[PDB]
This record gives sequence, structure tokens and C-alpha cells, in this order.
Amino acid sequence: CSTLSLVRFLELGLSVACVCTKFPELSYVAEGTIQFEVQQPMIARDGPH
Amino acid sequence: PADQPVHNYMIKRLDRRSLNAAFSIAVEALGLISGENLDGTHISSAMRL
Repeated sequence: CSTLSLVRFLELGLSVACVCTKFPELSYVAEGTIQFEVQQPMIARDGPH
Repeated sequence: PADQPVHNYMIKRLDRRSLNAAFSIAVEALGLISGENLDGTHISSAMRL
């Protein structure tokens, strides 16, 4: 016979790239947008803006 | 000569019909209701209501 050596995702190395969080109701609330912005830094230049 | 109290006899038939109506439910909102996986906070969420 032949076994099936299963693999776990978290135990891989790639897992460090993305963060995985279990959101259960996504399939329902995905009907619209979520639309969060992030940021941008800005240097304080001299002279009046 | 007198008269006798007459009477009649009537036979009636039962005519059969039937009505029907229907609705549906969305696959996204199926497991949100009966699904007992939601442990601590989604059981009293707003989308479940």
C-alpha cells in the first residue's frame, strides 16, 4: 500500500510571509467593501504650507 | 285524506384543490444560523440577529 504524508501549512516556512486569521462570517459580510486605508508619513518642510 | 311529512335526500361531492407557496435562503447565511462553531462573540453579533 501507500500512505499519504500530510503537510501542515503553519509548520512550513512560507507562513512567515502572511498573517492568517480565522474570520468565520466573511462569506456573508463580503457582499460589500471594507475599505480601510493605512498611512503615509510626511516631512515638515520649512516655509508655510 | 291527510298528508304525510315528505323529505328528500341529497348527495354531494368533495372537489379537491391545493395551494402552494415558497421562499428560499442564501448559502452565505445558512451556516451563520445553525452552525455551532461560533464560540464566544459571533453568537451575539449583529449580522446573526
